[PDB]
Amino acid sequence: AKRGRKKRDRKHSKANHGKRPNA
Amino acid sequence: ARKGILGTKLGMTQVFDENNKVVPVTVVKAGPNVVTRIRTTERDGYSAVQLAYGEISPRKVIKPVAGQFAAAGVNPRRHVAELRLDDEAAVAEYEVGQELTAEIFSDGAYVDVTGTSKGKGFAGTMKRHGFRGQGAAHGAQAVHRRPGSIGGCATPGRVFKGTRMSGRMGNDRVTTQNLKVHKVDAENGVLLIKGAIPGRNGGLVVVRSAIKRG
Amino acid sequence: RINAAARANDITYNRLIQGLKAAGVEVDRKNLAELAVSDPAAFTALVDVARAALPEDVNAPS
Amino acid sequence: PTYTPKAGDTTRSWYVIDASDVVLGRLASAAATLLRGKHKPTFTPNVDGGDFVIVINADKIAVSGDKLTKKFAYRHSGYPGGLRKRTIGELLEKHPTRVVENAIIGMLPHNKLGRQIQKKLKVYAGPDHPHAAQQPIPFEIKQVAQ
Amino acid sequence: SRIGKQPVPVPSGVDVTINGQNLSVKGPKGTLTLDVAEPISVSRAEDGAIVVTRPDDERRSRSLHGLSRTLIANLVTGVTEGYTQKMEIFGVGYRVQLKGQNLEFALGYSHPVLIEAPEGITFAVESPTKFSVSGIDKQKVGQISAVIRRLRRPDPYKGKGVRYEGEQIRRKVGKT
Amino acid sequence: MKVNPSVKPICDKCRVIRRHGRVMVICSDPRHKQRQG
RNA sequence: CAGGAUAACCGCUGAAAGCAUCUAAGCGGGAAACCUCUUCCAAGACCAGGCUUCUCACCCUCUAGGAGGGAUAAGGCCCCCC
RNA sequence: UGGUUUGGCACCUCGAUGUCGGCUCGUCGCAUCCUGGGGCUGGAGCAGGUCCCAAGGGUUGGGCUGUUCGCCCAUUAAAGCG
RNA sequence: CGGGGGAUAAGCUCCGUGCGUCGAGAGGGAAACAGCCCAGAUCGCCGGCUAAGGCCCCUAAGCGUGUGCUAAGUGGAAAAGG
Ligand SMILES: [Mg+2]
Ligand SMILES: [Mg+2]
Ligand SMILES: [Mg+2]
Ligand SMILES: [Mg+2]
Ligand SMILES: [Mg+2]
Ligand SMILES: [Mg+2]
Ligand SMILES: [Mg+2]
Ligand SMILES: [Mg+2]
Ligand SMILES: [Mg+2]
Ligand SMILES: [Mg+2]
Ligand SMILES: [Mg+2]
Ligand SMILES: [Mg+2]
Ligand SMILES: [Mg+2]
Ligand SMILES: [Mg+2]
Ligand SMILES: [Mg+2]
Ligand SMILES: [Mg+2]
Ligand SMILES: [Mg+2]
Ligand SMILES: [Mg+2]
Ligand SMILES: [Mg+2]
Ligand SMILES: [Mg+2]
Ligand SMILES: [Mg+2]
Ligand SMILES: [Mg+2]
Ligand SMILES: [Mg+2]
Ligand SMILES: [Mg+2]
Ligand SMILES: [Mg+2]
Ligand SMILES: [Mg+2]
Ligand SMILES: [Mg+2]
Ligand SMILES: [Mg+2]
Ligand SMILES: [Mg+2]
Ligand SMILES: [Mg+2]
Ligand SMILES: [Mg+2]
Ligand SMILES: [Mg+2]
Ligand SMILES: [Mg+2]
Ligand SMILES: [Mg+2]
Ligand SMILES: [Mg+2]
Ligand SMILES: [Mg+2]
Ligand SMILES: [Mg+2]
Ligand SMILES: [Mg+2]
Ligand SMILES: [Zn+2]
Repeated sequence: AKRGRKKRDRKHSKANHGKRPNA
Repeated sequence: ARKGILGTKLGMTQVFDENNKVVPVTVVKAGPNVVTRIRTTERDGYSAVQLAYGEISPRKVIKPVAGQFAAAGVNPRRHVAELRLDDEAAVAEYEVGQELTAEIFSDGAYVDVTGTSKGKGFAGTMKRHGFRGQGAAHGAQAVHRRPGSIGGCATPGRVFKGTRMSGRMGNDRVTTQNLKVHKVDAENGVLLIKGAIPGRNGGLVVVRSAIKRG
Repeated sequence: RINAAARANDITYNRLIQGLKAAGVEVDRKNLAELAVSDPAAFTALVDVARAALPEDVNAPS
Repeated sequence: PTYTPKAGDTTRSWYVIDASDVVLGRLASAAATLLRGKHKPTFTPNVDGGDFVIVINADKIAVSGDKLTKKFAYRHSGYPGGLRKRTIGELLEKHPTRVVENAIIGMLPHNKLGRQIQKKLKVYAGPDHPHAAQQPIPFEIKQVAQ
Repeated sequence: SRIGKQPVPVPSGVDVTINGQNLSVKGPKGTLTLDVAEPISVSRAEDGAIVVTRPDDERRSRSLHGLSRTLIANLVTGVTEGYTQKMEIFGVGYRVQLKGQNLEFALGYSHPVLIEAPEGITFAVESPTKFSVSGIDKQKVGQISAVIRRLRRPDPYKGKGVRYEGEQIRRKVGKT
Repeated sequence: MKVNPSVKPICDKCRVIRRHGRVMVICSDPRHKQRQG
């Protein structure tokens, strides 16, 4: 749902290089 | 523009129309009044006129009010109110010291009434707000007249400020509009208004020219 | 505090520090701050020295 | 030890800024920095060191883009379903100073230091002001080349 | 561009004055004002013509050059001659008549419909089925013409309503 | 006012224009007239 | 009721692009939707609003820097019949 | 696209998360039942089919099954979906 | 990283990896966020130099310099297709 899309999309911040725990 | 006059509620009585009809009316004693102050734009920021009413012994009133009335140039009175106008031409009509009577109105002209409601005291929900109770038998547990469910569960989890529930009622200003006027008596200076108006016997009431349709 | 003083004296903090480094003066930020609150004339003299010591063009590829 | 401000060493001053054909962001930034006193070399976070400011001719504020109708200022009274909205055009039409006051308020810390600070600002709509008896000093927004 | 290249001619019996960006023209029919867009400058030729020039060939300049030229031509021709439009009404039991500055229509509704005449225009009627409107500003003329036209809904069956001089409406026949 | 995500010049007499960010085609035949959205 | 600005839609003048086009410059119409217009609350709105009238004066103490205590005017409160 | 039915994962709660309908009482979204404004029709007109904008207000009373669901009896504009 | 079971679904499960981390790990970075980036805490110092990220104000540092694109708040949510 909306909840799921947010965290996966928020992982694409250049700060974390794209790899984060828990997708 | 919008005429006004003070008065007092007296009671109820019947009057029969020329067409052989029946219409209950209220008797209002719009006693003579005086003008003590006028409000102008460059002085205050609005347009209105100040009135006074009531007969009081000089020793009753307090010294600052007595001094204000003396400076105005009239004898002391009991109550004071004002009528808010909308232009300067209208206020130009009124002058300090002028006397107004009930004649100003004419029969067949709709007006408005202002006053205070009765004193009902603290009351239950079903009475104050017209809730609907529940079954008085077939398995009650002393919930005959209490409302019941009040809100949601954990979402959001409050009482939604503004909910309708128990509390005191009455004792506040109430107004009614476009009331017909039946007859005017000059010698007695009393009004006959069709219908019922708010207030109590021997209370305070102010009547104004109709806005909605007048 | 140093940034405020330099901006008041019409020069940026980064350029001030660059000029100090070029001139080779090793005094510390606390000393600059105390001197500025105490001796505006000395602060102005130091700022002028730094500006003189600054290179020609800050944009040069050197 | 490092210098600290004493009981009565602080001194204030009067400033006036015009708002004729200027950009709201720059005006707000300048006002905020002046309020905080960052320019003064006697800055200390714990005690205010701000300076008075006067803003004139708010109605002439210029805003770029289509923000005249696509930017909205929201607020809510508190009862359910009470969220009503207004547009910047109507806001300027009715209350010229509200936009600038809100902008400056948002441009400052929200703690009680800033709550006290916001007392330091007076904003007007017309080109005049009854505060001429205190001789305010004109000010101009400028950039330091580097 | 292509349409803005040609200078606008100026007749002898018209006065033209220029004050910076603003431009006003005085003629027998009256006078009017104008403000011009800042990207484009305007110059007057000594040979009784107006020349409009663009500083650069970008999109906005290319668009505004022709607009300014055509607008100047339209306003000069209007102040010289003016503008008029004729109207006709088709149907049975449809009438129109003139009452002073006001004009009323009878399209068959239960109640009559009246239209007020704003400033700068006049209404002329020569026949109960045909009339005309006159004015100086083409934009006002067109606005008032459209307002008058939109009084009645389109009728592709009987053609009842108001139609322009050379305007032909599609008609379809309903068998039932 | 056929509203579909995609529009086409159904017949030769259809012409395409752009308005306020939304592109639609106008034609003499109303059936041929539609807008996207 | 009436007024103001709007969504869907209907438009006038118009090049880019010799034509055409409700548009990129401009100007218009268009609803129980939005803003005033109806009733009520409301200056603890800390920018703590505005117009008026009333009194604008008697002492002591610590040490004279202010503060504290006592005695008063305008007014208010307590008790009493409702 | 929605996570609202039937489904798959066992990650928070077995020194406790008390359970379907009904009664009373709300609040919210629009994928619109009427009330409102438009357009296209294999639109004579009444009346119909479809699409677009729009969430201010209302949305009955009874018979049958505990029922949810469902069928039926009489009007109104409707007896809306969550 | 290379694989099986699965609907090429899961924050699912089962393997292999001189593989990293957490588990048994403070600081700084991404608003908050153990498993991501830099970096391994003997103690004191009102001292200097830097990685990751930043330099309009909140909040320390550039409303930096030179050459080009943007009319969409695209910047600051996604596909067939037009
Ligand atoms: Mg994965
Ligand atoms: Mg009742
Ligand atoms: Mg009962
Ligand atoms: Mg009991
Ligand atoms: Mg009981
Ligand atoms: Mg298709
Ligand atoms: Mg065209
Ligand atoms: Mg056209
Ligand atoms: Mg106050
Ligand atoms: Mg007393
Ligand atoms: Mg578990
Ligand atoms: Mg657990
Ligand atoms: Mg547990
Ligand atoms: Mg238990
Ligand atoms: Mg429970
Ligand atoms: Mg239960
Ligand atoms: Mg919809
Ligand atoms: Mg309809
Ligand atoms: Mg249809
Ligand atoms: Mg709806
Ligand atoms: Mg409503
Ligand atoms: Mg049964
Ligand atoms: Mg893998
Ligand atoms: Mg796999
Ligand atoms: Mg597991
Ligand atoms: Mg394993
Ligand atoms: Mg470790
Ligand atoms: Mg850690
Ligand atoms: Mg951390
Ligand atoms: Mg160590
Ligand atoms: Mg360094
Ligand atoms: Mg780096
Ligand atoms: Mg700083
Ligand atoms: Mg910049
Ligand atoms: Mg460039
Ligand atoms: Mg975005
Ligand atoms: Mg895409
Ligand atoms: Mg394609
Ligand atoms: Zn076509």
